[PDB]
Amino acid sequence: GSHMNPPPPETSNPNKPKRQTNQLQYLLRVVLKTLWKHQFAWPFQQPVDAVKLNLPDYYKIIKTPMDMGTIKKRLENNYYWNAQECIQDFNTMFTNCYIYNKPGDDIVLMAEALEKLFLQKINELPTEE
Ligand SMILES: CC(=O)NCC(=O)NCC#CBr
Repeated sequence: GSHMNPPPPETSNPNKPKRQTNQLQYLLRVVLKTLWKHQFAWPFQQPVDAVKLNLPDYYKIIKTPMDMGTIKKRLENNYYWNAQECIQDFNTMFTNCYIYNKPGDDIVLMAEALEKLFLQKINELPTEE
């Protein structure tokens, strides 16, 4: 895409050690699946195109971009070693939304709804087996 957007986060790297754990399986089959199909998922399903949105300061402010499309691909590609790396990606995504936007903005209300659902799902994350 545009040279004015940054390259998206890595989803593949043969040098990075990888594992499938029951927790990671849960994060794909339950957590991502639940959030991905939510009414409010669409702003989070791909990286922010700051050019298309006319937000030239977006990647001045957000230095750690993350989106659910990247998380989906990481999970599908078995990119992670553990669940905490994936949880951290979700946390980063929500925090970037809250940093860039204002309390009560539509996208923040959407993020808050998804984050509540995320927290409920993580409360049920199984012990690593
Ligand atoms: C995904 C994310 O961080 N959201 C940012 C975003 O698109 N804001 C639009 C405006 C205004 Br105040």
